[PDB]
Amino acid sequence: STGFPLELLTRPATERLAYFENYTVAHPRLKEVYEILMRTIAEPAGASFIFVYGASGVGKTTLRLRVEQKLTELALPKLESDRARVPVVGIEAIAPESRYFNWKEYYTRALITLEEPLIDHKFDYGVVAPALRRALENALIHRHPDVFFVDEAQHFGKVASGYKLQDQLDCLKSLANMTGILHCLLGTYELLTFSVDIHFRRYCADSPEDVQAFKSVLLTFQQHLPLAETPNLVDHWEYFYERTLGCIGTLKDWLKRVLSDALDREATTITLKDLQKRALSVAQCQKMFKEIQEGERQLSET
Amino acid sequence: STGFPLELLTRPATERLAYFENYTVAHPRLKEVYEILMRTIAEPAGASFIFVYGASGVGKTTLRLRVEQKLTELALPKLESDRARVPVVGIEAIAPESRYFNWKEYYTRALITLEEPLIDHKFDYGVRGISRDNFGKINVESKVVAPALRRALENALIHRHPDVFFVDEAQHFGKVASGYKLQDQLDCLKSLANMTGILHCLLGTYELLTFRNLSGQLSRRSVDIHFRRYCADSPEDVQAFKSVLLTFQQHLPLAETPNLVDHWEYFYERTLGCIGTLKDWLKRVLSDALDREATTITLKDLQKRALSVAQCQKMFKEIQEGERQLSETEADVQNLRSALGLG
Amino acid sequence: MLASVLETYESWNLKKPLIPQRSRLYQPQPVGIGTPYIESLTGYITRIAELHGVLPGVLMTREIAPLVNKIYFQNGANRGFREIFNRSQALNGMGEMAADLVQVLQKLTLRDDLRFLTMLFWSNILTPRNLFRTRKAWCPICYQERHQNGLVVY
Ligand SMILES: Nc1ncnc2c1ncn2[C@@H]1O[C@H](COP(=O)(O)OP(=O)(O)OP(=O)(O)O)[C@@H](O)[C@H]1O
Ligand SMILES: Nc1ncnc2c1ncn2[C@@H]1O[C@H](COP(=O)(O)OP(=O)(O)OP(=O)(O)O)[C@@H](O)[C@H]1O
Ligand SMILES: [Mg+2]
Ligand SMILES: [Mg+2]
Ligand SMILES: [Zn+2]
Repeated sequence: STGFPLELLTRPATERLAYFENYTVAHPRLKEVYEILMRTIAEPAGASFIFVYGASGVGKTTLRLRVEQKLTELALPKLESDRARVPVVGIEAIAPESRYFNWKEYYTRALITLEEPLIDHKFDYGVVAPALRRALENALIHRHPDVFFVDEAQHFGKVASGYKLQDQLDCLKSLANMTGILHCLLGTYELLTFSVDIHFRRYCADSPEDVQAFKSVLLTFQQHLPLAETPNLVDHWEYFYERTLGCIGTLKDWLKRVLSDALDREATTITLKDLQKRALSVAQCQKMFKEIQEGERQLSET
Repeated sequence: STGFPLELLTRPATERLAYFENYTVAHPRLKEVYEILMRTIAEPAGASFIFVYGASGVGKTTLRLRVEQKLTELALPKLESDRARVPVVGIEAIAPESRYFNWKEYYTRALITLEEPLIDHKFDYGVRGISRDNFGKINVESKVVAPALRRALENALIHRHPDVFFVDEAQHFGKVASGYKLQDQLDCLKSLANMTGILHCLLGTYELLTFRNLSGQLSRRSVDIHFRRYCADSPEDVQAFKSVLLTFQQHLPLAETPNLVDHWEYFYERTLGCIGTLKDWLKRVLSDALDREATTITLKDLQKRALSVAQCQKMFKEIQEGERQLSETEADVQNLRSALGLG
Repeated sequence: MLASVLETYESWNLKKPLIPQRSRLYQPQPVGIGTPYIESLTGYITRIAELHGVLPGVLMTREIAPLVNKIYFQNGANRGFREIFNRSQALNGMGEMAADLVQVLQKLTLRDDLRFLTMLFWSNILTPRNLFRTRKAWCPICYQERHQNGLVVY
């Protein structure tokens, strides 16, 4: 059914929290971006970069998980005979402690996530970490991943140099050129500081269709909330958009905070003050809106 | 009675001083901040940072100790049932001798604090250098490079999975030289908290406010709690301060109880409403009285161990420069609503 | 300014499926299958070590020696396995060391045709007297032709 199971009420509160924490709503933007990404992955058109943007809270990471699972289950019939054929590899970029992005650490973490043995015993067979670089190139050629996801790709820009900001990506460019591995760099709007471009747009209040979609996802969130009495939430859609700006990801964790607080008190419904207790700060939303406005203005070029 | 035990009067002065120093009073601000911090720690919801702002002496460290003890006592049956589990881990940021913050020292000290107070539970971090020793004390070679230490810390934190990572005096993260940005020093902690899924709670003074809102991601994956002091314009916090003063007065181990409520203006003037600073002041005056074998507390006794006007003025300047910036009003909501066109 | 329809939506159920266990090392197809020019097992070990960026001795000592269940295999993985290099002529042979190396490489690589690279098929028809060299023999023209044409060297 479209609603949450009614048998979880007798179950302990931890079970209800675990059930709600794993519910991933398929809003139209998420599935549209998923279809675009799947179409790009299936036929790359000779491209080697699938840059994807979106302010924090759009749902990029869950989109990555969905694409990972879908590609793994799509390949599943053919890995029974073919081994060393990991379908998709997804890693998260490291924020450098120094002023410049570290590429040795990136190479070693990419090798670790591929379960490549003997990383400490690599050799260079005739740049940063040539041995690790060649090892990662060979691992990508032979393991043959369909896509190489790099979440938090905005940390690649930590170089503090205009003449090196674009050149910091030469390592990934050369690694994708000579191994033929699709690199899908998921990042926030900082990634626009620099190839297929995908936009994970939020639900801007100017367009009524986005308002309708936000109310739809809000209603389907309220339906799946495990309380004895279904809490009315669509009435304060204006409030739920003020502290969220239209991102379906931070709405989910806001509702998670409120639901956990309700369950810990053995409550039965959600009121306005419950949401106010675990709402985002007034200044936090202002900073988020400033950053998203800068990103939208950067991407507004036609 | 609610006052101090009577046989403590016959006890030596050391026992009375220990009883007073071990006495923690509950006041509305501390209780409210403790409840908020506990409810945020029990469920983070993707949050990577908790910012517990507060003045100097409002009780930001006693609150951390109380939260840590409560979490440990809550998880103790689970610790007994399941090994390789730490409820809460907490370190304090170090002001660097050089002009830039030392991340290698942070990683190595977090690893030491996380792993040393554990039985020899054999765990292999994915780094060559770091390993346990015969005595159980963890060892890190000076040759070990800092990202390797960070990877080992991630593996250890994933294995142990504490409920919260406390970083006290986190305002020292801002000690960055040259042309570094205070953003660049928060993604490192942000990334460490993200890959491990560990809630990093940062406690600091009003100079930690430079980390408040740097980027949209750092501002979305972070919540803030204000350990507000007791003001003087509002009658309510004035009455609460009077109640705290009365509670301290009843628990002062002396023959005849002094009347501390009358000198409330003097106590507020040299403490700025902070309960902790008042506690140290009263402890100083009490120890002086016991050293003189006194039976009362006079105004001169408090003036002897008071705080000079310049110190309080610097305190109050910084306190205003923090509270004005941390203040939220209806205008901060109205302009946000009008920015989205929601008005 | 009419009323839209408050649709609901569906979940995604983000749970990764279960895949068969991957081979620890790579799975390069042997060169010469079905051809009188089949590759040797020792050459296969060398090639698979080159693909992994590690020296063949390191790969054998740190990944092949532990898997075997012989005393001189476990004890030789911390001292330099000179025993297996001074007697490497029997790795492509018809004997027990060849069979054990084939089995351990099969377990590491999840392959089914590694026994063709040796002479285990001719165990009961061929004798090991004067059958195998002690020294490596190569055709330099073969190496040059394979490298120039872009094919793999084996
Ligand atoms: N559509 C969704 N439905 C349900 N939960 C979601 C959805 N999108 C995100 N989440 C939840 O949000 C968390 C992951 O962060 P989220 O996807 O919101 O951020 P992101 O903006 O994609 O990532 P980041 O800010 O790190 O770049 C998880 O707890 C996940 O369950
Ligand atoms: N509620 C309280 N009841 C009793 N004593 C308290 C209370 N809060 C603080 N104190 C005492 O005040 C002293 C200093 O307070 P504390 O160290 O907690 O301050 P802080 O706000 O963390 O400041 P700092 O920035 O200096 O660390 C200690 O002796 C502590 O025991
Ligand atoms: Mg993410
Ligand atoms: Mg402190
Ligand atoms: Zn030849």
